[PDB]
Amino acid sequence: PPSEAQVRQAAWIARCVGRGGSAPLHRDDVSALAETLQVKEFAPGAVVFHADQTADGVWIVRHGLIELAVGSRRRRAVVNILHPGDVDGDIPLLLEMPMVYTGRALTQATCLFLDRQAFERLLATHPAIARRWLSSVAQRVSTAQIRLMGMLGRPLPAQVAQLLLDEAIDARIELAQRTLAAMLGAQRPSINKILKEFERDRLITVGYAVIEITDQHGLRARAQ
Ligand SMILES: [Cl-]
Repeated sequence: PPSEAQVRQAAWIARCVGRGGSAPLHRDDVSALAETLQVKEFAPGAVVFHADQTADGVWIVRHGLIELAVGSRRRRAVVNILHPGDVDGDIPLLLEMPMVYTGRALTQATCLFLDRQAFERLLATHPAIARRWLSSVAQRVSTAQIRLMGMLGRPLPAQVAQLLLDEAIDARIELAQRTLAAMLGAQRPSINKILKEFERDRLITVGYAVIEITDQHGLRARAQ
């Protein structure tokens, strides 16, 4: 199974994925680039890109969900989920680093692919796209850095509160408790105890696979 450190590392690297306002390409530009971007379709379970391999280029999700995970297929830990509009591959390429997690289609999915040659050509010939990419990279890694900074030295319950608030999409968190624990350098039983307490105080609801935030203001106060 992947070590806690491998899971922690992959999960925080996966928090630098481009999304919404932070995405490196404007939607208008993704459209204009149709003859450069390759359309790639994935059945559920199919690999988009492998861990420990150099990025073949930049991936953009057009529809479906891509799971990001570490560990062998059997002992898999999911560290993040890419939604439509999300972009990955570009920061590792800029760091000259291999991917540290595997992306697998969760649902049927379609991804646009910008190969590394096309990427280099694009930045070299379209200064406006390059300039936006620069602000995007800065925004994405700085946002991750700010989340980490804010949790240092804080008691574990406050860290879990903050992590939940930051992870939430439409007030829902669908990550495993083992992964949440690894992100905080903690053990699953510790996270579970804190989640039970938050549940008793009516801050969250913990279903089978999902945590829902039921009182955001109350949870913010626990984050300190
Ligand atoms: Cl996998």
